[PDB]
Amino acid sequence: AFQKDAKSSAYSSRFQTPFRRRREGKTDYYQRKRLVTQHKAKYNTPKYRLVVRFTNKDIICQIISSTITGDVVLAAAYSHELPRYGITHGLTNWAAAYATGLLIARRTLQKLGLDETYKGVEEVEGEYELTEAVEDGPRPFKVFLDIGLQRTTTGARVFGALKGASDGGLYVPHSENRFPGWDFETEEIDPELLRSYIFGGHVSQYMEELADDDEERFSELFKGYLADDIDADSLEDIYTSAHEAIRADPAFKPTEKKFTKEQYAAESKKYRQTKLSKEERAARVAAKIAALAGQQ
Amino acid sequence: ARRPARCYRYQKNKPYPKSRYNRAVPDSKIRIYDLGKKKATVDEFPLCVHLVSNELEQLSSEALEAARICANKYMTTVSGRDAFHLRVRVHPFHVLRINKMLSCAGADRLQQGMRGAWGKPHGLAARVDIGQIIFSVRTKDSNKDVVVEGLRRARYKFPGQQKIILSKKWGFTNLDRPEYLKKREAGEVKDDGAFVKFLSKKGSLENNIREFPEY
Amino acid sequence: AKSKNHTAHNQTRKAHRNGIKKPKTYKYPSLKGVDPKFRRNHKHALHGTAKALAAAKK
Amino acid sequence: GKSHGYRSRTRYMFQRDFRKHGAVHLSTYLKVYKVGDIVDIKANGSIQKGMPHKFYQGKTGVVYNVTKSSVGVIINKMVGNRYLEKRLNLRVEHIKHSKCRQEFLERVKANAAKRAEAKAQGVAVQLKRQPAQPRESRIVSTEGNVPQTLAPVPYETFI
Amino acid sequence: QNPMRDLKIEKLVLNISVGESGDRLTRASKVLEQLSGQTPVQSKARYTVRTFGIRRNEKIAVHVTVRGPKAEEILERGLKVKEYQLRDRNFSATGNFGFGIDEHIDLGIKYDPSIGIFGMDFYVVMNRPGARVTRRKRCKGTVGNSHKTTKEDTVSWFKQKYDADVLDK
RNA sequence: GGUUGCGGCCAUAUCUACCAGAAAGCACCGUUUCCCGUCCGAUCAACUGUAGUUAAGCUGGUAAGAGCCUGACCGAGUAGUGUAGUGGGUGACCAUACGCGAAACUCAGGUGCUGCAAUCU
RNA sequence: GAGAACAGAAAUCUCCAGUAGAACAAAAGGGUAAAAGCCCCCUUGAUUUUGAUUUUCAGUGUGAAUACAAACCAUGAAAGU
RNA sequence: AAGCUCGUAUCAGUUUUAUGAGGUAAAGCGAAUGAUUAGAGGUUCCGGGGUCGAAAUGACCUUGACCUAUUCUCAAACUUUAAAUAUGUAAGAAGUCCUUGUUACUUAAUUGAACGUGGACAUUUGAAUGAAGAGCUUUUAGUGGGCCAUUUUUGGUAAGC
Ligand SMILES: [K+]
Ligand SMILES: [Mg+2]
Ligand SMILES: [Mg+2]
Ligand SMILES: [Mg+2]
Ligand SMILES: [Mg+2]
Ligand SMILES: [Mg+2]
Ligand SMILES: [Mg+2]
Ligand SMILES: [Mg+2]
Ligand SMILES: [Mg+2]
Ligand SMILES: [Mg+2]
Ligand SMILES: [Mg+2]
Ligand SMILES: [Mg+2]
Ligand SMILES: [Mg+2]
Ligand SMILES: [Mg+2]
Repeated sequence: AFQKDAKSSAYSSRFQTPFRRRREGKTDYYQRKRLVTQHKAKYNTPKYRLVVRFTNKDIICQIISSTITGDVVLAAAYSHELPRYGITHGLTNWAAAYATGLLIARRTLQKLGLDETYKGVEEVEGEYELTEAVEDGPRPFKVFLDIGLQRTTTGARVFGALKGASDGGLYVPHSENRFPGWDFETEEIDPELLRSYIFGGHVSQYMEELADDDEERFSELFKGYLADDIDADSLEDIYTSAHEAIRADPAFKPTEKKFTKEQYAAESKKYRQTKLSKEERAARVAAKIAALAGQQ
Repeated sequence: ARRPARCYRYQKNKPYPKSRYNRAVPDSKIRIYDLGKKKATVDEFPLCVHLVSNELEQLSSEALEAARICANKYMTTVSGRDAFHLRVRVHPFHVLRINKMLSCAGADRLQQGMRGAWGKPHGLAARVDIGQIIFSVRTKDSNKDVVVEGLRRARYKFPGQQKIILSKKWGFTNLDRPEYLKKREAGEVKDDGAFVKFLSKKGSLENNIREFPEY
Repeated sequence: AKSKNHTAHNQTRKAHRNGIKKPKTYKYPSLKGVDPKFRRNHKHALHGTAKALAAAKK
Repeated sequence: GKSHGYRSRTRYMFQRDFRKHGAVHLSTYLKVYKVGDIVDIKANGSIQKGMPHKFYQGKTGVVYNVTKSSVGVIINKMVGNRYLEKRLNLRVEHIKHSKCRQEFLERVKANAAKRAEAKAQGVAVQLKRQPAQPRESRIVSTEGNVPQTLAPVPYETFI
Repeated sequence: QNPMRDLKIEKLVLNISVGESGDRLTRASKVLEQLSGQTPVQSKARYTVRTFGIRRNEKIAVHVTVRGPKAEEILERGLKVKEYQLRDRNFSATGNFGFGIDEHIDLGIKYDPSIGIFGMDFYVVMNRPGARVTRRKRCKGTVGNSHKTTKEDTVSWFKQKYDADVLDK
């Protein structure tokens, strides 16, 4: 190609490829080693990661342990399941992150039989507190936050999901200086601002501001709120009822899966180019050579 | 005051090249390795004759230069300056060392004997194996006797045994003469410089069309 | 007056005169380098096992 | 003067297996080592902590201690005319589970199975391994394989 | 026939590389801060070569990066200085382009002897939507060949917009 | 079978140039009140999922493609080497005997496989 | 490499390529790429207690180093270190 | 030298089988580093010059470099590859598996860890060959100038160095 594209044979030969998930830019292996590596004097104890990822339009919350063959998911919770609990808009905001953390916490505790014990913070007030072990009883299920490549900032939705999982009764070691409301100038967090974020107060205040200001912007954003008759002041009770429903039934009813996997595969196979055989490659080479009766 | 070559005939030492650990090595006596009609195409000079070592020994750069000069002079004055391409195919990369005990009888007073005897760079030599080609020369088949005699004259400048071998290759290529002729008539050989390039059945068909229009 | 500097000459012969002896493995190796937390708990566990087996003799 | 440091003459020993530099893959840390496990020692030059001395590179030992990030390995070192017990504290990046006994373990399992089948069927065991035996007689056919006569070739140069 | 391969200005960088690091550097910083409308950043030297008195880490230049409508406005203001004429050589092979002006005072507020007179360096980085693929943290990728900005496409865009022209090749 | 999250092995996965991609996902993408970070809302943060697009990313296919991987009575039982002789040779070195046995080279084939969870025309 | 006033072959800015061809106090070798390098933020684990271990080795000392234990701390959201 | 504890016995300057470790011989250099010969195709932007060109580099030539594909030859302190010899470990009853007791360790958790109680498995009890047996201890002599041969090998022109 150019004088620097189509790299030299020696460069290609001596190039060492990174791990595939490093090439893809998806796995920080430096962080993963420290997240996954277990104290050798426990010999089987899986280290459980609360893996929180944010795609556009969805929040993924998994609880993952590591094996040689690959990571194993104990429980998973997605923000696209929040419509079942009564959240249909802002499925990637801070309140949805908190809801998904609460959902994964409740679902995992139910799966482990630790739902009745370790109820968590049912009365949410935005206070910083960890899940405490019960006297003469099993210790709380301990997981470690895995933000992946997401940057650690004060107010991040990943720490929203952390707060949700911790309030749900999972013991997730954490500090409070990354929550919204943490006063960087002092040593304490603003619990009312944290609770506001938990219940979507920032979004509702934006809705009211945009209403009292130019209205075509409030018809472009929050259009679904207008079409669903969701006023700004209803967000707090929407998220409250969502938390109650999550605690009531965090049992992961899956989707009905219409067009079953065989039909899925059959339909996907039509738009799938298949590799040519060596006979076909030789035939194409012969065709290209014979195309020069003279020279082009 | 150069030491006689018998002192450095044999490959007694490990290879001792000029490097970051020598930095003080004299220049080789032979600086020109390709001479005669070195621009001639592969087709011009089909015959190849080799002066080939029959010993594992060292050839000094002085001996290499003397033999190159002798062979070139004979072949030039007999067949013409441009009737051949002579290539010296051994390079004097091994540095010879000398521990200097020079003069001034009474040297036991100002000399340390064998203490700290590591020598300084004295000269250069090529390390040659049995069967290793020392000289190669391509020419026309009509110049075979002249080229053989030139190599035979150069043979006197070297220690040890050398042989004159008429190669079965075409010139300086690694192809037997029938095989090179076959590739040439098939059109898969192109003159690049004094050497050629060969068409391979690998690589992109676009480039294999652009070069070697044998299609 | 310089002398010889070093040689391993005859050293393997001397070693093999009384032979290279394998290190006489024992059952129950020593617990010298074992983690002290593990050793503390091991002592308590072994004491408990001894008491239980003492009461078990009926 | 002479130089015998801890990592003297380790230039190639502790190198990173060309085109296999960089981070250690997670299976190394996901392996589980128990007291009594047999491990081969091969230092990873990229992990400078818990590294074995060069003498133990390629030695196989038994784990006697398990710590947070490392194991203790028992080696028998030839010192003088006898063996001395050495106890190394090696991080898990420098050791791997030895396969020096897996053949014996599967042989034990297969021998148990063969003995069970023998005592359920009849009387024959043949449980010991045997060295490669001399070949039995065989009849070699010439149908389509008539012997082709070769002769030593004359000398030529082909240079 | 191109949905969203719409060439647009990624950014505009205004650069004043002063030989010194004192009051002249502060004045140049004020110059390219006043029109940029934002605080600029001073760039340190890395070498000590000659004739400049530049030492390692001396803060000898000052630059400012502007995007969006302000970048377009400043670009138009400097193209008015260049009389909406550029050289083909000014267009990089990667699809960016730049020019240099002296006498910065010809736009906006006048000479201001308390501030002095400086020259400036306009460089416009052009991209298409989807350049974030190159700049983001997670799943960083390389823009495809067809989506890559080219000198020809930037020249065509620059003469279509701004009604400008280029000079002989 | 496609896709996403987390992965295992870490090029058969990389690289170069083109072509294609339904559904969903992913993505680019829209916005700056709030938390947050910037010279620069480009990155990072937050908000919307609404205005738009498969252009790019991504995925797959193509290439007498580069690299890489595998195999070979391919080169080569060659180079080298353990052992032996009161073998040859002035020597340099070499041959033979009983064993072990490469690399380059050539040719052929191949171009990710796969775990857990979720999802999908 | 392609671009941008003075600005040239070397000053600053931009993009592209870039397996490390740089840097990591010093000799050299090894090691290292979302780092071990560069920049920034917080710090004193350069701390306390007394043992075991590896190298040199007599399996003495000394130096250096390894992995723990029992504390007290630093950092980070955290796993950890 | 004195013995001692045992001898239904143990081990071994050996082979085999299985499984590791190595970076020397060789090999390689149109593979990285460093050397190195030549021609060819492009940068006349090449470092510029010669020569004209009125003057440009404007056109040639050039030597030098750079880029591209080739080419000859090399490395104790180079290297992708990579032997032979030598070398670690294993080849059982202190073994394999099964049931369940202790703990202040560990686990979300009888989760595990280690140690136990109980239970099944002798012709080849789990490759070969050998075994004037194996194991153990005390105490003391002399010695602590060496040299030679084959092979590997360093300094040296070399040496009965
Ligand atoms: K001769
Ligand atoms: Mg991190
Ligand atoms: Mg020597
Ligand atoms: Mg002595
Ligand atoms: Mg190695
Ligand atoms: Mg934006
Ligand atoms: Mg973002
Ligand atoms: Mg497309
Ligand atoms: Mg290919
Ligand atoms: Mg004999
Ligand atoms: Mg870092
Ligand atoms: Mg010391
Ligand atoms: Mg070595
Ligand atoms: Mg060699």
